[PDB]
Amino acid sequence: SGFRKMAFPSGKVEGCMVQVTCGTTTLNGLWLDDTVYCPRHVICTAEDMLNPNYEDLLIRKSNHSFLVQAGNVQLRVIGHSMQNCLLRLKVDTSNPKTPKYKFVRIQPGQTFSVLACYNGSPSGVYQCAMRPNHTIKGSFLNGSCGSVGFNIDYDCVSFCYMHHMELPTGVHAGTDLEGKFYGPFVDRQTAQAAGTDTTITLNVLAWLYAAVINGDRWFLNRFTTTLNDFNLVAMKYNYEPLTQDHVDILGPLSAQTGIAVLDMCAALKELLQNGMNGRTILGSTILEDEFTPFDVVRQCSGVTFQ
Amino acid sequence: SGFRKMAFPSGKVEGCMVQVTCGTTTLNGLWLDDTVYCPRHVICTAEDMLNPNYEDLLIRKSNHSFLVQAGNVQLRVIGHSMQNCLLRLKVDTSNPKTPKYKFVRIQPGQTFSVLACYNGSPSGVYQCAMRPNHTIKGSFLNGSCGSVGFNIDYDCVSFCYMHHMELPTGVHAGTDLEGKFYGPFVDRQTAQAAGTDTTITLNVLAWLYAAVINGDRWFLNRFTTTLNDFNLVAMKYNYEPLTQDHVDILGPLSAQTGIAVLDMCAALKELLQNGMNGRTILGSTILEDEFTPFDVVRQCSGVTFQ
Ligand SMILES: *[C@@H](CC(=O)OCC)[C@H](C[C@@H]1CCNC1=O)NC(=O)[C@H](Cc1ccccc1)NC(=O)[C@H](CC(=O)OC(C)(C)C)NC(=O)OCc1ccccc1
Ligand SMILES: *[C@@H](CC(=O)OCC)[C@H](C[C@@H]1CCNC1=O)NC(=O)[C@H](Cc1ccccc1)NC(=O)[C@H](CC(=O)OC(C)(C)C)NC(=O)OCc1ccccc1
Repeated sequence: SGFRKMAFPSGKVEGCMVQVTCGTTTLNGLWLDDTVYCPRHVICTAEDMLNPNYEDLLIRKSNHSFLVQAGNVQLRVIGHSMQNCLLRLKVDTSNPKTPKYKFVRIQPGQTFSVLACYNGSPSGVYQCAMRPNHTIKGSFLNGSCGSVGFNIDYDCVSFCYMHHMELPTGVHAGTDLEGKFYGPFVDRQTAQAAGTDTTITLNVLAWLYAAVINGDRWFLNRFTTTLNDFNLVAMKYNYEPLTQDHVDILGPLSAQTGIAVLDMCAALKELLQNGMNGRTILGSTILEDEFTPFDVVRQCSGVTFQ
Repeated sequence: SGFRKMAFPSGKVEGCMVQVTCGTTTLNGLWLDDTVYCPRHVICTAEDMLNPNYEDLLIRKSNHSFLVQAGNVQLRVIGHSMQNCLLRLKVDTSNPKTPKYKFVRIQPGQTFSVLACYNGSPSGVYQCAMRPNHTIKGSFLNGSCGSVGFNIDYDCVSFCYMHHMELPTGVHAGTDLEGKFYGPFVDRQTAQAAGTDTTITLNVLAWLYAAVINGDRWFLNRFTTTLNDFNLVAMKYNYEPLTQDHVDILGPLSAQTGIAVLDMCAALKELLQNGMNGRTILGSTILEDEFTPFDVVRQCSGVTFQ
């Protein structure tokens, strides 16, 4: 037993990280087959980060403007294109370590692992959720751009995030691997602020199931709720409204614990209203919202500690 | 910025995981050079887990009693020895993916990354602290034995933990890579309980420095304390006593933030006494004790957000 924020093993992603340099700007890139992906802001001039015109900046570059390094090996750039907010650099060598991979756009509430990288060298790995306001609560310093987020299914890597910026609340913004931003953000240093966030109701509920699977029932109650009555309380506490789809997603967890979803919702409504009374749930004093139902099924025993 | 429980990138360790089978018992092993390490309890008979005599069980085995699998490749066992609570199986092939590595015994309070594995296939990675009571708060199911804990320095892997058991509180026990248990535990299913735990004072303090580096000062106060007066409060709240060595270790963090350690101790004494008043510190409502000063320096900016 136990319950931890668990990241995917990062080795298949480590073998894909390189360093990309244009002038005196260096950041991370992702090398799959004969292509290296990286934030287009690598081509920004030091005094024009406010209003860069990337089409105009990019046409002024050649293939040899870009320096790509994999460990100690220089990879020769032989073609380049811009795709939304990324660059695609074609190189002379196909990555021998390219895993099976897909590019996916993840959805708010879903989680992924981040491989924080600096100068093309991986330094750490942690799990993040895509927030409802399309930011992540990551941990990134200068040099971290081009670090990627991913999930692994069987032996296929689903890349879903490349890192681009930090906003003033200390939260993080970036794109999928087609270069489209998550959220309304743009890759320029003009003032921008994350919209107000919301708590991910489906995940809080999934995590309550985890706590039960793992043997704790203290927070349950004799009550039930309608979906609509629940959502009135949810709006009050800045929780996302719960939908029938969310209820259907909780099906398997519900089945495993013998707890109907709306009974679990009633339990959660009581927690919101009354607090936790100095008690913890899976070691936590707050209601945790960064584990999906998928994450709970992946980590917990298939057998409830009854 | 941001602050996350961050694990080391796990790729160098992934390339070392294998499956080891004796009869109908399968668990994980670690393959370095021409040796595979695994818990000796892989040789336990199904009806004798209470009182196994391992010397007696082991002499009844041959090299071909053990089946070692790396991915789809059978590795032939050609020698075996017991070392404390582990087995060392000599195999026909040296691991081509063996990284630079060391075996280290870590000390209570220190942290490491765990690569949870099942049937020789890595499934997840998370950070753990060695608790003062010599257990870890991990996340492990049946099949997880032989999963390892490690740190990485430059490109050297310091292996420090192999997993062996779960105790009744849902916490975890195991050995270093010489096979000596952390704590008073033994590898038999006879009743055993973790000693009462203590909060890791040095880490709580390191994490308060992190919160300051990252720009928050709300919890500071105008006061100072003596080491001895601090420890009277620490005993009250079940915190480890703070030592001059711990104060000297906080030197660099202290220097970076301009906060004397004993002023930070006074701040912490006020937090223990008064609570947090509904406020959070680096997103947390509890005083977190699983980040070392090393972990904070590794993750935070070298420049304080003043
Ligand atoms: C990665 C790029 C890199 O490798 O290092 C850059 C030298 C870096 C990652 C962040 C740095 C700290 N932690 C991170 O997650 N990205 C950037 O620095 C990114 C570069 C950029 C983006 C677009 C065009 C050109 C260059 N810039 C930002 O993240 C800035 C950071 C910042 O705080 O800048 C100000 C000093 C506030 C201007 N973020 C940003 O511009 O947010 C929009 C904004 C601007 C002004 C006021 C409010 C909000
Ligand atoms: C890994 C071995 C494996 O790959 O699966 C085993 C089939 C496994 C890891 C734990 C399982 C659940 N989560 C884990 O972290 N290890 C064990 O199962 C280990 C096997 C063992 C150890 C020593 C000799 C022979 C076999 N056994 C334990 O961890 C047991 C678990 C348990 O709860 O057993 C009882 C049902 C309580 C007997 N732990 C244990 O024996 O703790 C001591 C104890 C015994 C009796 C009362 C209180 C405490």
